[PDB]
Amino acid sequence: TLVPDLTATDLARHRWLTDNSWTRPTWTVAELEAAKAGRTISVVLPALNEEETVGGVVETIRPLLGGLVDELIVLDSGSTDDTEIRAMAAGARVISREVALPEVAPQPGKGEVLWRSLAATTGDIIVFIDSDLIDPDPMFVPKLVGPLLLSEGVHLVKGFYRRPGGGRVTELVARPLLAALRPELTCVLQPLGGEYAGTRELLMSVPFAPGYGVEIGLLVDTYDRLGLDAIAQVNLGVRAHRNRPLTDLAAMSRQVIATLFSRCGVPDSGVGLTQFFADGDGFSPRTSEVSLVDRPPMNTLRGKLAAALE
Amino acid sequence: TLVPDLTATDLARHRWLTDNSWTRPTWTVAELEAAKAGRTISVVLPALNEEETVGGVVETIRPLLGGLVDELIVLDSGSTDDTEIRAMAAGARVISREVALPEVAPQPGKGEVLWRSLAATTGDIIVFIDSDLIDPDPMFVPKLVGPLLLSEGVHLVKGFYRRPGGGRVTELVARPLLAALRPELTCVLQPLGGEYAGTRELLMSVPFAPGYGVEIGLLVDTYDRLGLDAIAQVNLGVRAHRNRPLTDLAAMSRQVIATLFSRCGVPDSGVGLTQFFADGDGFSPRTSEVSLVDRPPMNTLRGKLAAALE
Ligand SMILES: O=c1ccn([C@@H]2O[C@H](COP(=O)(O)OP(=O)(O)O[C@H]3O[C@H](CO)[C@@H](O)[C@H](O)[C@H]3O)[C@@H](O)[C@H]2O)c(=O)[nH]1
Ligand SMILES: O=c1ccn([C@@H]2O[C@H](COP(=O)(O)OP(=O)(O)O[C@H]3O[C@H](CO)[C@@H](O)[C@H](O)[C@H]3O)[C@@H](O)[C@H]2O)c(=O)[nH]1
Ligand SMILES: [Cl-]
Ligand SMILES: [Cl-]
Ligand SMILES: [Cl-]
Ligand SMILES: [Cl-]
Ligand SMILES: [Cl-]
Ligand SMILES: [Cl-]
Ligand SMILES: [Mg+2]
Ligand SMILES: [Mg+2]
Repeated sequence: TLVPDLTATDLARHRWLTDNSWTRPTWTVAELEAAKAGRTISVVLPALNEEETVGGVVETIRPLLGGLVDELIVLDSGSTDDTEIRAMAAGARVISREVALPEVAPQPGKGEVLWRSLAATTGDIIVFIDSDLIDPDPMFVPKLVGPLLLSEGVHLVKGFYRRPGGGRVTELVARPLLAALRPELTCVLQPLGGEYAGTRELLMSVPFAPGYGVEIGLLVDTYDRLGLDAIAQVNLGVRAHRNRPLTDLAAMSRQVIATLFSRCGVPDSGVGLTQFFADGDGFSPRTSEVSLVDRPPMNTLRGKLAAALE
Repeated sequence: TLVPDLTATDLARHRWLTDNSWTRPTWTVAELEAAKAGRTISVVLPALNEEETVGGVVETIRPLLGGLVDELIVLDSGSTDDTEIRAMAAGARVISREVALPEVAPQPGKGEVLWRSLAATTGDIIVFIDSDLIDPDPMFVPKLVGPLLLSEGVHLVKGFYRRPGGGRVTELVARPLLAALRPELTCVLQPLGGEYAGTRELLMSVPFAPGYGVEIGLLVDTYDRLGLDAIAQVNLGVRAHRNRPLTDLAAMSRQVIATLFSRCGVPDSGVGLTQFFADGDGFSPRTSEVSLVDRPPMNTLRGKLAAALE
């Protein structure tokens, strides 16, 4: 809706950029573990055919297990390569989508994986880390849980990277649409980032958007329910953006739009994106589908599950 | 709104892709001029500081003047370089925004220029060609007016280019948002293209979006008023996309979104886009503004102007 009271200049100097944004986090693992105060921490790595990188990501996190980190799980998304055994050989516990929630048949896409991981974990804090990262840094998890353990009233922490400019979908799609529909959320540098942490109570009580909608849906639902102050962001360091083909990004953009529209009361047509390429006197069409149906809050399945929710 | 009856596969094979889309136009200038049937044609080149290219674009069109083309105008957008004299030396008539409509003070942006050119031209058909093109082809104008002169019921023709993949704002922003909000318009390959033609009656009767919103606003207003059949597209040939910085494209995307939202009943916040860059412990913010106010249909000023509307 129309917000004539707010300007981009206002947003450029928002107090949130000072109080809830850490460009140089200096927390130590020891003071984070001392601040757990009985809360447990689960780290979840979604993985669809990431045999080349999953072990490297796991090993950056494995030394924390039994100290800061209580559970280290790779949620296997139906991989056909060697993802599972390499994750196990690197020290992670691996759980398939079926084992995570056997009563419900798996759907494709990343949101399904993160949603199912709620039923597979027990931590009061859940940290999500992508398993395709080529150069993961071992301070990812400590930085992501810092604001949850050492600030007040934070329930969602987004990890951003400094650019040595950035992601095309982030800068052209997600952030301009957030300026139009949820302008305070443009304070978040990288709303589509895959490295973030949330408290279980929050995550059990929001729907999970399907496919690549999941990050932006969680950000907007958190903002709508709890306000900007409940969100924080932390600099995870320098990561160069790797190249993805424009055609993949366009299908992903379509789903980001559908998920944002469904959270913001915008009636999305539900129609997938067609992409055309030259042929002769006609085109070579390429289509993708979009989903407008969330997985409901995991709390709604409570008491119906053979493995009980924590 | 929700369109469960339409699918991307339906759109990939839409009859419109056959009847209103020309990948190999073979009209001759002679048969186009014979089909004018008393209609006149005005060619308008908006130009803001294009001294290096404007003359080259004009010269590709100048041989048509007095035959197919009745008026060849560069609408000078407040240039401070040598745009005006180079356009004149290349054979164009040059009209400033002030001279085009002296009763109204100029606003910045491309939409203002195209809107004012309606008052400066007399043609029954108006062709818009960007003045920054490095390699303009002399068949642009003939191809753009072909469907207007030789088809039935066409009022807007969009020129597209084959890629020797494409524009980032087009593929990630405009076309996925059109899939969500006006899915039939995803049949248009390049909705943000600057080379297009329209009939005067249509163009005098729609508002003109400001800045870079103007192309997408004209496309959606034409579709809403007249249907997909009233729109056509023609292959202008091979043009490689030149590189523009991501930060420019993000501000442009924000305005494309605001204009699309204003045509589709989506309440846009009106808040401009902030972009952040690393500094030290803080950021270097960069802001841009967005406009939600159109210029009204030029027909509404009819009879109030010292130079009468055609
Ligand atoms: O069905 C799926 C798809 C992906 N993944 C995993 O999820 C991660 C991210 O998937 P990827 O295709 O690499 O996403 P990106 O292209 O990097 O997309 C960016 O933007 C998306 C939209 O917010 C986020 O979900 C991503 O984490 C973020 O990196 C990887 O570990 C994948 O193996 C699954 O487990 N299952
Ligand atoms: O205030 C302005 C801005 C631009 N122009 C002229 O308009 C043309 C296009 O401007 P440019 O900044 O080069 O646009 P693009 O980055 O190429 O934007 C693409 O996408 C836009 C959104 O639809 C279209 O308006 C453009 O024509 C299209 O080329 C050029 O001849 C400019 O000189 C003006 O006359 N006045
Ligand atoms: Cl390995
Ligand atoms: Cl599946
Ligand atoms: Cl991105
Ligand atoms: Cl010159
Ligand atoms: Cl101006
Ligand atoms: Cl583009
Ligand atoms: Mg990735
Ligand atoms: Mg240009």
